Amino acid sequence: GCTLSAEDKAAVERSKMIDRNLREDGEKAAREVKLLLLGAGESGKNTIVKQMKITGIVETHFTFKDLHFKMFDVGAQRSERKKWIHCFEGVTAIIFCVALSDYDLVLAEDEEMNRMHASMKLFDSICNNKWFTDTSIILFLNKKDLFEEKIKKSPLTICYPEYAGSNTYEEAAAYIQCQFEDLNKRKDTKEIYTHFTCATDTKNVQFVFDAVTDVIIKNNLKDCGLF
Amino acid sequence: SELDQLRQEAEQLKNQIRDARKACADATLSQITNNIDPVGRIQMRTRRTLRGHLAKIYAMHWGTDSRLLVSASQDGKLIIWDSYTTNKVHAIPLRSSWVMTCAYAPSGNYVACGGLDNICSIYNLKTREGNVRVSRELAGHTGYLSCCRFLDDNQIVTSSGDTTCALWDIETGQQTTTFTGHTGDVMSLSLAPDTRLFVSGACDASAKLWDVREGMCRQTFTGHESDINAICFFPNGNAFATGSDDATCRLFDLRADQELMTYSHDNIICGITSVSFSKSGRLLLAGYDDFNCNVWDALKADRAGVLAGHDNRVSCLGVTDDGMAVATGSWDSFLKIWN
Amino acid sequence: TASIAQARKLVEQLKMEANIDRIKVSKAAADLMAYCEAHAKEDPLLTPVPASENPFREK
Amino acid sequence: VQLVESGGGLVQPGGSRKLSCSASGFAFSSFGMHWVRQAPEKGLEWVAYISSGSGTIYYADTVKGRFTISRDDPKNTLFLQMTSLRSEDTAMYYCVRSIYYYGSSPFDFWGQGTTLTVSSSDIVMTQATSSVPVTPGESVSISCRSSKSLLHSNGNTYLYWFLQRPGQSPQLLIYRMSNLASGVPDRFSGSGSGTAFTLTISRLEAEDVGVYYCMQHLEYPLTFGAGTKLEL
Amino acid sequence: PHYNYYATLLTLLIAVIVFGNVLVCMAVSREKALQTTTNYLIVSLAVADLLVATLVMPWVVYLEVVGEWKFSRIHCDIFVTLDVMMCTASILNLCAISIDRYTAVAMPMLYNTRYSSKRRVTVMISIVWVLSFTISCPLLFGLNNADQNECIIANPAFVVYSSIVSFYVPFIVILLVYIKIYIVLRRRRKLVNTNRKLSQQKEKKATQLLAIYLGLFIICWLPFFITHILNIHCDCNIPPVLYSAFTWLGYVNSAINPIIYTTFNIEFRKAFLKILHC
Ligand SMILES: CC(C)C[C@H]1C(=O)N2CCC[C@H]2[C@]2(O)O[C@](NC(=O)[C@@H]3C=C4c5cccc6[nH]c(Br)c(c56)C[C@H]4N(C)C3)(C(C)C)C(=O)N12
Repeated sequence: GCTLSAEDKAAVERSKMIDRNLREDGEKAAREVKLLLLGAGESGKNTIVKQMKITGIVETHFTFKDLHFKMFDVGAQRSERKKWIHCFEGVTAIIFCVALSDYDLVLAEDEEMNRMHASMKLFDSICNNKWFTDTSIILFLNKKDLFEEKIKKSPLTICYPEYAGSNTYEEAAAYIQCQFEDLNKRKDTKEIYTHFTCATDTKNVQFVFDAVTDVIIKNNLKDCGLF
Repeated sequence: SELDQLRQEAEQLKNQIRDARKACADATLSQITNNIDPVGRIQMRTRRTLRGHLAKIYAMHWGTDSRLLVSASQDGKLIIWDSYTTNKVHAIPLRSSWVMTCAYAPSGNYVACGGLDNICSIYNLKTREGNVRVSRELAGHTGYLSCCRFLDDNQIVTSSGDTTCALWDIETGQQTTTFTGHTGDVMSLSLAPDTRLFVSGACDASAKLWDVREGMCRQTFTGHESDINAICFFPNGNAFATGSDDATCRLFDLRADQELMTYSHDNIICGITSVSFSKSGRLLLAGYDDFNCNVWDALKADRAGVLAGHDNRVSCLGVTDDGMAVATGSWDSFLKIWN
Repeated sequence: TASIAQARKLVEQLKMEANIDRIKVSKAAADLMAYCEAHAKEDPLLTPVPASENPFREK
Repeated sequence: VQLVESGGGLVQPGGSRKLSCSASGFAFSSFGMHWVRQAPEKGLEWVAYISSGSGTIYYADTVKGRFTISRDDPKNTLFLQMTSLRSEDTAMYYCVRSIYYYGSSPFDFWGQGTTLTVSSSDIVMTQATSSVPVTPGESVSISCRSSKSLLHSNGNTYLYWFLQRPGQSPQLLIYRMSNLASGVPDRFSGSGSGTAFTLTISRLEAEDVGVYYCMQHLEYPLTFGAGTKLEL
Repeated sequence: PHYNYYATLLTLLIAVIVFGNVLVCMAVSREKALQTTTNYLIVSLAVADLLVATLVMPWVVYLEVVGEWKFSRIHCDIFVTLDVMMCTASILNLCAISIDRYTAVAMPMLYNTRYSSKRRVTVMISIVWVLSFTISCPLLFGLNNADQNECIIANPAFVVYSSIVSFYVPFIVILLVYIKIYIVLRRRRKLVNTNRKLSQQKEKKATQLLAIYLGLFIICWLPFFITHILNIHCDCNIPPVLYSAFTWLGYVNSAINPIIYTTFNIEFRKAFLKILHC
């Protein structure tokens, strides 16, 4: 009645069975939130992973309020970004981890370079990339418990000679945050969420939840024409 | 200091190589091919549309029975398709969804895939259990896996982002030969019909003809201005066609040690992701970031035709050993079979 | 020394690659063209096949 | 890889039974299954086919309305509920795994069988002979005929060869006339066209000698040949 | 007496909507980034507006030019039926769109899920068109209570009861939904603790687009039902001169909607320039 033979009808039933299972896996994956975790070496990525209760890419699944996040730690990779980052076009957020003490400590083998300068160069290279023009950035500044002492001993003029503020936590932190944000040349379309944290802050997960929720609301509002 | 002496001698050797190559430039292809009749217009029609992937499709390889496809996507799924009916044969979940390469063994017993996990996973399709299992994980690379091809069922060839290619013995998981000498990321391999020589393109603006048996580079080909993304062999094994981000395809002769043909057009400013040949070698195919695939006449450097059924960047292409179709992948999750 | 380790292999590989009995481009192009012609009639993308042979159109 | 059938024994006419096939060592829910009836004096008869999912269930014309197949994928089991048993239903029953796709191996594994002694168009294939003497070390040619051509317009043939060793369940020998089953040595082959097919056997071993049956998979219901016994 | 040929210029309105409402379909079908739930509903809206302008509007234009109209007894029932069906479709699609926006902000893990959104949009579109047809059906034959010498409705009960389903229910729904959306947006921004360069945008713009969608919808259509529902339960006399004015005022909405739902979305502004080969 359909010109097909018995074995081909059976194979078609198999195909529909597989299509249903693939659609179910798609439905489950689409309810998961994908986060791209980036930062300089020794930025404390392990500290965020531990605080959030979370070779190659390190993929970890962490769930909060029945909503699922997949965190992809890529810092262990050694390759040119412009070739492999294209697979991350469809994430909801990029998490960028930075250590503040980097302002007066060297990460690179070149002692002339300030690893906060290389971190902000990386931040510019990402924020203004043609793949992340609607992909928001959640920035975490770590080791503030260690940073007050560096502020007392080392003004930011080593890293930003044009800081005219005092040697205090709040003003230096505001200047650093502003210098990091000012590398975003797409201010009108892409938001940056910044949080200051430390070893004892478990709120990091709630902050990520809030920022991701705002990202999804902003994207849905721009899709439906209210933005 | 012997440091400069050695590098100065290397520069002298590069000059000698350049002069040896120029000594053979007594003609060009674009002068001989002017007297042969044109390839004509190639109007190809979509024959099959393969749906079922939910994410970008990164790689394809045709089997040697000309009917089966392997399609890998970043949705953590690798699908074996029956090209004649659109029936799906096998859905394989991956341990890591970040796949960029796939392969179908020439015998159909084994399937390779991998990507941003530095591990090449080999699945066994023909078991008494009847399911599709992971048969072997090939680890040892320090960078991402850019392309995987089979040499035989017991020997697999890999390329990686750590500036190297490798020959793995699938039964042990260990490397037997490692091909070093690249300075940039290695993006894609092509295997000669003779199984004895393989070509490695890299993100250094270079391509190499590697002797797989001795473990050494036989010939270094240059000419590209930017990163090379795709390579294939001429059916006779004496020439390979490469593609790069500079919107140019180039045909290189393994016997003259020279760049032989340049394929470019004023209206092409988009990078190239995949290059393949027809069985007769007359048609050079390339997928472009401009959401299409162009068919070039290898002999005259004209544009024989276009395929424009995709809505996003075209990924790897595959051409069956019989010439009886061209399969095109894309980042819109559809495959199309054009004949 | 630290830098020589790479210069030695670059020079050795260049020594390997210089000593190839290269042939004339015209010859390789002639052989390539002859191959393309001899198998030109075997390429369904170049010599379209009637529907009676194409498994993709018989539906 | 194990298939265990149970639920047999002696049944009085008019009664009912529940047979059970327990699957182990394979991805049962990925496969379809067949129940096949074998009468000691008659040979193999196809009974029923259950899809790997909840797809169309096929029954033999002689049992439709009496026998049902229940399937439990989470437990990898099959059940046959046999109502209104008749003396003609006394037989050994075989549970058989199958899978249908390009290059697949249907009918490639049979269970050990369970015995259910009961108290007291279509297409036909024929066997060239029910018995033929053989000599060890020499080749044998077994021919098989069908009432309908087994070659479909898609180019494939659906003639299956089975070998039943005494005291053992039949094994799948050849797929689609020319494709050997895994584990079979390169001594067996076959060819033909239309309605005439041949099984070619090289030098015979004692491990070969048994009853060879034809099976036709063109359309459901399925049928079997008479069966040819080799006598050594 | 001589025809009022000056009225025939109203074809201008007919052209305005076809410009606003035919290019939207096109932009949705041509682009890639335009493949989400509310743009298909906007497509249905533009299609209903095209059917109003091209299947209904010419017949009311001819009427304004004349007094009596006689072409057939059945034909005026088709004219009225299309009028009601298509304006009901426009209002109910506006309701569906507001529902989708509520989904977007109140249930913001379901929007842009293509595996359920296809079904949700199919459901809302089918409900809109089927409900509009069902309400319009009674006018197909013999409920107009009109003779062969006139094409005006003389059945006050059917209309006073249909005015609740096609206007007041979707009116309340749209009003309450946009109020909830404003509440959500204002509570979130009054808790975002941001500095300036974005709260400027989403405050004025989200508020004002919400105000416009209620404003021009209500201003355009509310007069009609206000004059109609009040006229009938109250022993008051309404002259014909304004009924014409608020029926055309309602039709103005068909021209307005396709731009206020289109030209504020950066995706549509870019799509328009490419479509026009600027
Ligand atoms: C409301 C009626 C009783 C007024 C009557 C009338 O008295 N007219 C005199 C001059 C204009 C003409 C009239 O308005 O023009 C007529 N048309 C109408 O009144 C149409 C009727 C409508 C209507 C009726 C019932 C429920 C409704 N939900 C929705 Br959404 C609408 C609607 C659309 C609305 N359209 C825009 C106008 C023409 C057919 C002649 C009509 O019947 N008119």
